[PDB]
Amino acid sequence: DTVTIRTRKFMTNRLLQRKQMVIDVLHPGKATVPKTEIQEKLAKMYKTTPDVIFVFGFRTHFGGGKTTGFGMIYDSLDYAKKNEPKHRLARHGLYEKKKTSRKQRKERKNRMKKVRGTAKANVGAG
Amino acid sequence: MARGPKKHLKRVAAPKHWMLDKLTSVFAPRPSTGPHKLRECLPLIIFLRNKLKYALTGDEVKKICMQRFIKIDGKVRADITYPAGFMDVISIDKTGENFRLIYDTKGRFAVHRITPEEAKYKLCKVRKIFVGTKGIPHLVTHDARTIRYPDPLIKMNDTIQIDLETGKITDFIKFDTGNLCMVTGGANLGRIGVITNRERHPGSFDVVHVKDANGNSFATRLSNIFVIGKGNKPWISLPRGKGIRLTIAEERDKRLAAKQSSG
Amino acid sequence: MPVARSWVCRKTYVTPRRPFEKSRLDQELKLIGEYGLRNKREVWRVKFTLAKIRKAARELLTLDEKDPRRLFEGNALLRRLVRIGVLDEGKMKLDYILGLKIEDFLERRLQTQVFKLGLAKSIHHARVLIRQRHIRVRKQVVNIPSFIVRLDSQKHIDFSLRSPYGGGRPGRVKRKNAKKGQGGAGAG
RNA sequence: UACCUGGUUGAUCCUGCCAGUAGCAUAUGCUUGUCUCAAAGAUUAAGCCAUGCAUGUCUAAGUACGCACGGCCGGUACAGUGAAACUGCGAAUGGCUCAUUAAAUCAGUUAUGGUUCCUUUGGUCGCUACUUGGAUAACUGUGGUAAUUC
RNA sequence: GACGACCCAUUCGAACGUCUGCCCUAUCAACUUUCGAUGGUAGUCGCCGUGCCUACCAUGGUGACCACGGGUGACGGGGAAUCAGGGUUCGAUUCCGGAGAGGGAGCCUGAGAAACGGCUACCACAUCCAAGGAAGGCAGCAGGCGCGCAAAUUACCCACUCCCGACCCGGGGAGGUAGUGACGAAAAAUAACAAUACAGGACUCUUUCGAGGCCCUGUAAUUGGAAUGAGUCCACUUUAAAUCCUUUAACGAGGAUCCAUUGGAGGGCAAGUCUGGUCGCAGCAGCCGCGGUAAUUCCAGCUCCAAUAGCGUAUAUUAAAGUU
RNA sequence: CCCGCCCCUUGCCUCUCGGCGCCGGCCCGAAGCGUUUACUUUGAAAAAAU
Ligand SMILES: [Mg+2]
Ligand SMILES: [Mg+2]
Ligand SMILES: [Mg+2]
Ligand SMILES: [Mg+2]
Ligand SMILES: [Mg+2]
Ligand SMILES: [Mg+2]
Ligand SMILES: [Mg+2]
Ligand SMILES: [Mg+2]
Ligand SMILES: [Mg+2]
Ligand SMILES: [Mg+2]
Ligand SMILES: [Mg+2]
Ligand SMILES: [Mg+2]
Ligand SMILES: [Mg+2]
Ligand SMILES: [Mg+2]
Ligand SMILES: [Mg+2]
Ligand SMILES: [Mg+2]
Ligand SMILES: [Mg+2]
Ligand SMILES: [Mg+2]
Ligand SMILES: [Mg+2]
Ligand SMILES: [Mg+2]
Ligand SMILES: [Mg+2]
Ligand SMILES: [Mg+2]
Ligand SMILES: [Mg+2]
Ligand SMILES: [Mg+2]
Ligand SMILES: [Mg+2]
Ligand SMILES: [Mg+2]
Ligand SMILES: [Mg+2]
Ligand SMILES: [Mg+2]
Ligand SMILES: [Mg+2]
Ligand SMILES: [Mg+2]
Ligand SMILES: [Mg+2]
Ligand SMILES: [Mg+2]
Ligand SMILES: [Mg+2]
Ligand SMILES: [Mg+2]
Ligand SMILES: [Mg+2]
Ligand SMILES: [Mg+2]
Ligand SMILES: [Mg+2]
Ligand SMILES: [Mg+2]
Ligand SMILES: [Mg+2]
Ligand SMILES: [Mg+2]
Ligand SMILES: [Mg+2]
Ligand SMILES: [Mg+2]
Ligand SMILES: [Mg+2]
Ligand SMILES: [Mg+2]
Ligand SMILES: [Mg+2]
Ligand SMILES: [Mg+2]
Ligand SMILES: [Mg+2]
Ligand SMILES: [Mg+2]
Ligand SMILES: [Mg+2]
Ligand SMILES: [Mg+2]
Ligand SMILES: [Mg+2]
Ligand SMILES: [Mg+2]
Ligand SMILES: [Mg+2]
Ligand SMILES: [Mg+2]
Ligand SMILES: [Mg+2]
Ligand SMILES: [Mg+2]
Ligand SMILES: [Mg+2]
Ligand SMILES: [Mg+2]
Ligand SMILES: [Mg+2]
Ligand SMILES: [Mg+2]
Ligand SMILES: [Mg+2]
Ligand SMILES: [Mg+2]
Ligand SMILES: [Mg+2]
Ligand SMILES: [Mg+2]
Repeated sequence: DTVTIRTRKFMTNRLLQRKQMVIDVLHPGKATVPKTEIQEKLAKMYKTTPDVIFVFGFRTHFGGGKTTGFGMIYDSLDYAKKNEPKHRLARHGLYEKKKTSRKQRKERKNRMKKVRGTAKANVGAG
Repeated sequence: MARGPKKHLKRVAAPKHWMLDKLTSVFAPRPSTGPHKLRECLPLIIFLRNKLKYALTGDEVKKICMQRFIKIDGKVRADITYPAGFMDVISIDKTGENFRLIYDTKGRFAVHRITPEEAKYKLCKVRKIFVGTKGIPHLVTHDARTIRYPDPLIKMNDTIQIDLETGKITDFIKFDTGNLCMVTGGANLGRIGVITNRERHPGSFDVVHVKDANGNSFATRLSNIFVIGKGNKPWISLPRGKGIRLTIAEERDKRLAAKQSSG
Repeated sequence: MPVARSWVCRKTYVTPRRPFEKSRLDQELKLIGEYGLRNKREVWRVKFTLAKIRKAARELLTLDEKDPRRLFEGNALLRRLVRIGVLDEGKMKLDYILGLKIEDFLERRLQTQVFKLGLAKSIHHARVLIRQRHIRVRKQVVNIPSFIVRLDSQKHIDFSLRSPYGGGRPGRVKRKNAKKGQGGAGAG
């Protein structure tokens, strides 16, 4: 195939239970590579799993060909579940998002600020 | 308005030797109150993501520091904007490495790994001398420490080598003509040389001379001298190039000859 | 509001003071024809980047010799000029910079080298090819006709590796017509 | 780029100005394919303002008898999640505008040996006791006014 | 280990004070004082120095080196425009300092406020009413009226930078993101190339004529085939979630469109002593000047000029101005 | 055009406490500053952005 991975400025971070590096993808002729299709080749490179691997960034140059991004590879799964930002755990579902606007949260708080002892119906009856 | 103390610090107004960029966002970390001045400090957040690259965003620094990994002079600091400064000795146990904050010769801090049999003592510069209640003599160093019952020959402007588990000063270098010195203020920042002189204008900012290992001399103010050695023999370890402050016509030649464009 | 932005920007040309002057209009029109540029402004850029070099050269030449500043910055300016093929290493001194003409910065343009190194039929054909992404410098497509070619980049200019002119699928015209033989001349 | 050109006379030489000329920044007219940056209710009226939002906060570690949910049956300091409420802290930073104001404000330079300082950092902590007192909120229940974070 | 706490130091400051530094005005030449103005002694008060304020005493202090009064479309500075050399004009505006939340005044709490997203009262406005009473402050973010020559959406989100909190967890119109945007700045498309025919020159040959001819330009008819994005549009990528740009499949060019405009053509000042119309009218013209039946200047066609994704006009200002 | 010589050359003094020499005795660096300014040259010290 044309696609190829090459790492750069590798660093083994023990203070956060991961190894981080920069990723080069030499993929001429084709569109950008999907993130899924990258992370499994990193696995085969480091012999762990396509589950403790996270990748992001990935801007493509002018002219086609290369792209460069950032990648991290955790030791356990749960260390990733602790040390990752939540939205990056959401990308490949491992977390979920809730309340449907900033307005509703704001305006509930302002209605509740005008009652004492039990804020009651403003939450319990919406 | 200003009716009380401020608590934010704008990115442009921040100190220069922090070497911060311009286009991330409007603020800068604003070191918290501590033993080191606001312009002379280096917050712990700037040491872990702008220098050692260990973290990437502010939250990663916060969750590195919370796990109690980082030690500043033995103690375990959990505040990410803590003001580390000249002669402080960061220790990262989980990795097994240590550092000493010393000015690099362009006038900024740089990483300087030290051997773990050295990161047990740090130097301090005497700032005050007074006799407390009942006749006890005291001491105040540059990083706010207070030593009770010091030897009755240590005076102002001297240097003292303490231990990090006891305080309790061990050795002391006396400021006079012929000892080593590192300069910690103004134009000549991070240069080393023998003191070689001291003039005294009573009531205003006594001046001091120095002399490098290549004849170069450079005056300064006495409140900016920091003795680091008995003479020609620095007690603490030194960064590469040892405060020699080569000119730009030399910096170009070394850049060209070494051809340090890769590795 | 405070905001995380660079407002720093600058102009790169200066209009001439005499707006209708024949000695000027005919020379600039000559320079547009001989190198195939688009406006007058494409010439006033080159005039600016030369008239600004000629101020640093002069202000150095009015320092005294042996100066630190003059030495350092002169050795830096001559290096920068030599490195783009505007000056000869057999000159390498400030009193020669004042002898450079505008038609040496114009000569080092990629449009000029793509014609003069043989890859195109004319100085106008070259500007079309560059703008159509047919040419490559060193493992890198480029699309800007005004790109200035550094001295040792010179012999890298060649046709792109994804392009009809040398190892590439035929374009959307050579393919629409070869299909007219199998979709318009076989059963159509 | 250290530059001028038209205009008093029948013509000439001058003083001398009006006009042309190039940049800049506010408004406005005609016109408008691509792509990277990005200023924008200052000028007049520091004039007036409908609606929404812009400041809140809990850890192993101040106070838990809400059955609100709760497990292996027990609180025998008392489990455990924990609404509310007392307590502490913050609200004096940030944001907006340029009316005032000419030795004032502000800048560089110096001084507190003439003062105060939440917090952080280091000192300092020895001239009924196996543990004292009464009284409030949330909660239960009865209410007033058209109306309010009464 | 968490918490609290006396005092000392340190830190972040704050406050007061020294030297020098300011636009225009003489149609402002004397000003200042028991309603403290300059000084001394003792106190009051205050965080401390001090006419800061009270009692007694002295009669001083400032000015042609511009005091004092008046004006400022005056908040100061880092800086901005133009600039041979010297200078002139601007600085409400993202960094630093100051001052203010309709106008004036008084205070609670606190380490810190004379605080207005705090309270009390008067002045001016304005809302609700059962006429007893109650409530208010957008020169925060959007939005609306008004004013005017003059200025964007009642969108999204704490992911980035940082701040606050009892805090690894909550919150943030600070801040980030997208929308409107010809204020302005950078890069840059609207045609490239052959054949053929005419056109023109160096060269060859011919005494020439003439012919051969290589190098270019237009210009025609077609063509001739090739090239590529502007667009339509699957996916990946982007990001908090999206958009944009970049990366890629599929469609997408024959020129009568996938159409370049704005101002000129006497001089200054690049470009027509063409044709039709008007007749000192209508109009043009920054200035000189055009038009009275034969207009290089008006109205229009044609052609030509300058800059070009931009160009014209009004106004303030700088160089020209050795016309400060 | 750094030293000392025609009378002067950092202009002297007189010391004293502490280091530099010789074999106690004697020799030379520091303390006083040179009558004062303006000028010129060098150092120190001066936020970032522009
Ligand atoms: Mg403020
Ligand atoms: Mg205020
Ligand atoms: Mg902080
Ligand atoms: Mg006359
Ligand atoms: Mg005449
Ligand atoms: Mg004029
Ligand atoms: Mg113009
Ligand atoms: Mg943008
Ligand atoms: Mg602007
Ligand atoms: Mg206004
Ligand atoms: Mg409202
Ligand atoms: Mg709990
Ligand atoms: Mg509990
Ligand atoms: Mg409370
Ligand atoms: Mg408080
Ligand atoms: Mg605004
Ligand atoms: Mg005021
Ligand atoms: Mg005045
Ligand atoms: Mg006044
Ligand atoms: Mg003053
Ligand atoms: Mg100051
Ligand atoms: Mg001052
Ligand atoms: Mg606190
Ligand atoms: Mg303490
Ligand atoms: Mg008195
Ligand atoms: Mg007194
Ligand atoms: Mg008098
Ligand atoms: Mg008098
Ligand atoms: Mg006055
Ligand atoms: Mg001003
Ligand atoms: Mg004003
Ligand atoms: Mg200039
Ligand atoms: Mg300003
Ligand atoms: Mg104004
Ligand atoms: Mg504004
Ligand atoms: Mg400000
Ligand atoms: Mg100040
Ligand atoms: Mg108002
Ligand atoms: Mg408080
Ligand atoms: Mg107030
Ligand atoms: Mg406020
Ligand atoms: Mg209120
Ligand atoms: Mg009220
Ligand atoms: Mg308000
Ligand atoms: Mg508003
Ligand atoms: Mg209107
Ligand atoms: Mg506008
Ligand atoms: Mg309007
Ligand atoms: Mg955040
Ligand atoms: Mg949060
Ligand atoms: Mg905002
Ligand atoms: Mg533009
Ligand atoms: Mg078009
Ligand atoms: Mg495109
Ligand atoms: Mg997504
Ligand atoms: Mg036209
Ligand atoms: Mg006209
Ligand atoms: Mg005409
Ligand atoms: Mg003309
Ligand atoms: Mg002409
Ligand atoms: Mg007629
Ligand atoms: Mg006629
Ligand atoms: Mg005619
Ligand atoms: Mg002028």
